[PDB]
Amino acid sequence: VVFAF
Amino acid sequence: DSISLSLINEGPSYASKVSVGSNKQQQTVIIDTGSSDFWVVDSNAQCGKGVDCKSSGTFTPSSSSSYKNLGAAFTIRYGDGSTSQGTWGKDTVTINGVSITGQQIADVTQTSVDQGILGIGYTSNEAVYDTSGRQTTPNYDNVPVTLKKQGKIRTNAYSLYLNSPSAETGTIIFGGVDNAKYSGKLVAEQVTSSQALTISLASVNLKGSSFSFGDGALLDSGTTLTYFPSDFAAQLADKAGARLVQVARDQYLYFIDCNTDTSGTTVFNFGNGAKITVPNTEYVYQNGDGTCLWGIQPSDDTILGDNFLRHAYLLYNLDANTISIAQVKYTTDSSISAV
Ligand code: NA
Repeated sequence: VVFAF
Repeated sequence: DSISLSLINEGPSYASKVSVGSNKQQQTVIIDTGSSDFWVVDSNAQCGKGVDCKSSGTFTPSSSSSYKNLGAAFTIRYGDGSTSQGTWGKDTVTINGVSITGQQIADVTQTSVDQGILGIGYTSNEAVYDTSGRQTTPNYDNVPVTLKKQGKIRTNAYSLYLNSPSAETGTIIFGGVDNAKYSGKLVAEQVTSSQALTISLASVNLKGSSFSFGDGALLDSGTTLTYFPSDFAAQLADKAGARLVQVARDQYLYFIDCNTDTSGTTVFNFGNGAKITVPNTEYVYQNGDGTCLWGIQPSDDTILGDNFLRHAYLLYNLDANTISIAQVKYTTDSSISAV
């Protein structure tokens, strides 16, 4: 998973 | 005044039990330094296709006397593509027996994430924009800011101890630092973005070579693996033997053989002589199906995720705009001081 851009 | 909170190692993510509402509805939510909003899974949410989003606690606004429905739609999209939508609200939030009142949160009624997320990054990274790009609600005090404003902690800061790769649990400490859990001295590194908790990564040593970097790296508790720009990741992959595989029209992943030798370490060199050593065990990730991902992946955004962060003790200080780092020492010993 990869959490905010 | 420090607040220790147990981190549950879920595999790809670390989560904590917190409570929301007047009736202390228990939520197990991802602790995420890479986002800034706290949202919970509504008990009547419609989960995304194939997603079991209601298995880690749900929130029922109608049974909380203190729940406030703000006017306003909530939407967020994460780096992995998952999304959540719902409405902005406020309620009481309780973190290891410490309650903050009127904390702005989102009540999520549709999501492709498995559980709620407690985003603890900078307020300037709050998802307050709709998919038109318009700001629809103001920036606001997120959880760490409110902890400080309500007198629970002195400084908007927190220390991260994910613990060892096999550990069931680690610890996050709001407003404190556990001086028993690292060797040497914590070295302060300047945060290089006003929105993201990034620090300058000078170089990476792998397999006896040094690879010059010299750009920012996001220290993200809510990312599983490590991400580097394509050309740099390819330089490292060349030593490791990881192979790029196209998995979608525009998505490529590094795979590696599951039985690949994991002896050796990878060393990450930051400002002021700070150095983190990661065992190469962290670079083989088991998928469901007898294939493995390499622990490094390509992205235009550089991210040191959990497979790095497990090997550092980090004191994030959002008031000072510093992250202080030292090589982790795995121990039950504890000597916490307030920050
Ligand atoms: Na992405």
